[PDB]
Amino acid sequence: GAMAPSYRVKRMDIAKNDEECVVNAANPRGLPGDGVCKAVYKKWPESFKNSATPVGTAKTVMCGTYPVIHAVGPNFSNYTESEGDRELAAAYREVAKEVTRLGVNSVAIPLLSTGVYSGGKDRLTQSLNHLFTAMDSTDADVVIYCRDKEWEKKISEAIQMRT
Ligand SMILES: [Cl-]
Ligand SMILES: [Cl-]
Ligand SMILES: [Cl-]
Repeated sequence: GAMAPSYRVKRMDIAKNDEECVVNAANPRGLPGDGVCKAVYKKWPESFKNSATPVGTAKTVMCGTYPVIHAVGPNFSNYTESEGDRELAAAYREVAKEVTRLGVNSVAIPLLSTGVYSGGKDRLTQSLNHLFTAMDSTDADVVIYCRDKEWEKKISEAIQMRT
């Protein structure tokens, strides 16, 4: 585990992370996709061998010795707000189990269901709070990746409020 487990946020491509493993914001079919998923496919294509997994779950596939944890958040265009909230919380709980099982000291994670699976709604707080609920009991250093300047400021504020 990390000596003093922390949360940090960086505004950059998660494919350039400086952590011991990465969480892909995957689709259930293991396809290259778009956004974070397409960047992950270009950087670690070998990790997409048998990576298909249902909504609400996470499946890890190794690229060399580097773990890629494919986590499938719900697409809010298809789920109700109630059922989607439950599956989004569940995907993050499965990421925490995988990070623990892998024994890594750090993990790079995106905010699941906040891009093309958001159903056109701002889900920063919803997704980040489910990330904290799952990851708080792990001892890995967590580094959250985002691309928008206003999102970086809001995520940073939410991390600092708890310290
Ligand atoms: Cl970048
Ligand atoms: Cl998304
Ligand atoms: Cl973003």
